[PDB]
Amino acid sequence: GVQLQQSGPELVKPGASVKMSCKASGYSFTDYFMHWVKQSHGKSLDWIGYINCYTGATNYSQKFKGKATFTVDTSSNTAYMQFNSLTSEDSAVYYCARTSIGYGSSPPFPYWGQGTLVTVSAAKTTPPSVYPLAPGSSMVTLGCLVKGYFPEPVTVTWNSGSLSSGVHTFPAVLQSDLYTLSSSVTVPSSPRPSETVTCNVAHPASSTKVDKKIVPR
Amino acid sequence: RITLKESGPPLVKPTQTLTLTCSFSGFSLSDFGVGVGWIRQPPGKALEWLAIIYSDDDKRYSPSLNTRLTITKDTSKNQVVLVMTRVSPVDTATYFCAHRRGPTTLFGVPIVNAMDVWGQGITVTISSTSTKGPSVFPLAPAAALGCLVKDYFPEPVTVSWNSGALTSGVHTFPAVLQSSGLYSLSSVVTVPSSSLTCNVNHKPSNTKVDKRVE
Amino acid sequence: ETTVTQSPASLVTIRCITSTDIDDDMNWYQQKPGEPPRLLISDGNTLRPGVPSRFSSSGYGTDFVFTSEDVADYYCLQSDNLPYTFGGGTNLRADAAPTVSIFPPSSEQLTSGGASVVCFLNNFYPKDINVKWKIDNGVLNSWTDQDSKDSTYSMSSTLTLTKDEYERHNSYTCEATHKSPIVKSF
Amino acid sequence: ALQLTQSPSSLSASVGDRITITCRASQGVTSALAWYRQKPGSPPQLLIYDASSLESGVPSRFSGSGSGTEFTLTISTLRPEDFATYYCQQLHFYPHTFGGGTRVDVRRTVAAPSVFIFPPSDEQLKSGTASVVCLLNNFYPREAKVQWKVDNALQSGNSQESVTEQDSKDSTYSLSSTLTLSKADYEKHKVYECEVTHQGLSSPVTKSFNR
Repeated sequence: GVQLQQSGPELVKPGASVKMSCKASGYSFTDYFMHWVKQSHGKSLDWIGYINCYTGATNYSQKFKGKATFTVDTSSNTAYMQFNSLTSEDSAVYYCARTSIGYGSSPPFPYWGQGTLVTVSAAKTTPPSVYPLAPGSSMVTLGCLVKGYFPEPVTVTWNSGSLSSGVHTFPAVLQSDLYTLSSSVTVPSSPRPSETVTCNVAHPASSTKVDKKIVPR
Repeated sequence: RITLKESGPPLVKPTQTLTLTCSFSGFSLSDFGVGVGWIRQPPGKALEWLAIIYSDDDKRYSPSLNTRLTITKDTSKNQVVLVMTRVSPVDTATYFCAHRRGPTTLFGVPIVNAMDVWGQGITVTISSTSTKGPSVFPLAPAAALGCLVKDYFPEPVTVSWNSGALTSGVHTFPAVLQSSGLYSLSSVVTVPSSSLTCNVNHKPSNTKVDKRVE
Repeated sequence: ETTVTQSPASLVTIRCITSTDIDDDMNWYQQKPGEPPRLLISDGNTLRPGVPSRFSSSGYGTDFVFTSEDVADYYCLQSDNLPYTFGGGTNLRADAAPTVSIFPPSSEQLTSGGASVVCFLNNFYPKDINVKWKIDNGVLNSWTDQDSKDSTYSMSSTLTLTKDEYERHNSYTCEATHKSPIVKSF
Repeated sequence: ALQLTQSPSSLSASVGDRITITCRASQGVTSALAWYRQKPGSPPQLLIYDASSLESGVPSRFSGSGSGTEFTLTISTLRPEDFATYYCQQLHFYPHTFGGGTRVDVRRTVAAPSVFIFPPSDEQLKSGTASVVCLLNNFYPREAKVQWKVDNALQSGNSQESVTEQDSKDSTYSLSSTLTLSKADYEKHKVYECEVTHQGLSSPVTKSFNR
């Protein structure tokens, strides 16, 4: 099965440069073209350009020119993208999509990559403070409060993925250069306190990964 | 009357890039639903569809060359350029550029299944080999005999007998590409046993040889 | 350029008119939350093999058309000429009462001089909901995308007070006014 | 990828005859098929488009039917010029794949070839390389193979061959083989043979010589 594996999240200060990858699998790398699409927080979809994957030939959008620089590596079936002079408007999700056979360098884009998140700012990366949310003295809702962290993203699971039902993880919000996120989990009023319930929140940016057991008050 | 003509380098070295142009008249890429595609044909092989471009600038390339072929049109100059990068010995063949009729319109709306007009075809040879004259060896013994135009490059090479006096029974087979990257053909002639010179000429290497066969 | 305009941007039939005329070079992508877009249709309405028949891409020239697991943003893509341009896109049940839940500050937070009181309002419909933080500004609200199973919504209100600020009051409430306001306190 | 297998690939016919060519596609192709008639030197020529529609200025002996996954090109009365190769192209999907081709030659009584073996002439040996060419002259059908032997040592991979175009009169064929061996290797061995196998031969014929 075709698969475009995009590098993890990044965080750079304005004017700094970032380079992201896009490793392919399940198909002949050098037979297609790889494009790079940008998607602002707002949910737009800008075209950055494409790469040949075989000859290395490239083409950009007069808008991203000079700023974006595509690169390709045949030995590792990997596509790269160099971003320079980054502003706050660059803080978006960058994708890499492969073309269809016969169309050449033009779309459609049958396959897309994970998607790389990029945050540009001078704010210092701060680890999150996870707080357990136990009901104040048939279904019982519990949760965790991930406060004061930077930058995005943050992975929060329950019982290491065990609990997947009745789980609601809300979008982080900004408190002046610092995020705050929460997550709730509904479970029948029996596996708790009887059985253990824990939230697993990870902040890659700071390599932080803490578990918090929700005990009664 | 529609006309088409392929133009470009008759010879190219491996890895380099080949650029073929299709000159035409009798219609314009301004015409609706009209396209111009390319069809390649290796020596003694079947036809292979390469690509095709339309008035609307649409383009489609053979899955095999999806990243080596680039088709462009010059609506003005009435031309259609095709660029093939990283060429190899497997790309030597005759390239034809045909025209595809357009869909019947109705006030400008389509309401085509073939390449009605073709070109003359241009022969291209992808090789690194250098030009050199052919060696002529005799094929001494109805009765048969002939000459072996050896190790030459590139095609073609004209061969006649006795300044033309001979024809009956002469068989000049098509050259073969040797491992050397050079060619080699044999021109025989069958005549009466009781009846007991090949005029070889290699244009490029200006190698003209009229050997005798005893 | 080829300014592509989608319509509506929220609300099935979608529209996408372009600044320039072209072939049927207009793709359609479906994008669900947390993941990349999915190819649905290519140049000249060609449903990507493996996609429901419920999808079709009528249209040609400049005016194109597109007609619980379809909740996502749909985007048009012009495959004509550079720069390849997308559109503004457009995101796509029985009313349900919000299951509110109030949570007092954690011992760990209080130890840091902080104190936040959370209020979860899950699986409700529609999204239009009003929360009232009544004790005896400083609040945060976050809404989740429409559930791709029960098509319900959910939000969490976080009232943030100081350690002392929280200690001089022994009654916190977060009333939820949704289509009598649901009260819940401690 | 899609495939267009033409059937037959080669056939024998006579002037003023009736023949039929088929074009099978691995996948549906509506009526987006065309047939071309190509003759050496000149580019292919469109005969029938849209599967049934007959091109402009094209004879009537050319008829086209079929639809879906199989079509057929029928020639009522085979004229002379009609002796060539025919291809079929589908234009429903991309690429617009062409057919393998079908060889339409002239049907004529069997004709065993005349094998002539030619040893490597000196002058050439004076360059380290030796060439041993074998000649099959005026035979039929075009199907025939050559097998080289060096002291009863079946050679393989070190021999190329070429075939001529059916004679405009003889309507026959001729093959030219060539056994290339280094002078050194040549010198050692002595019995060089060229065994030709062809329909028109009750048994394989073998022409040989000694250094």
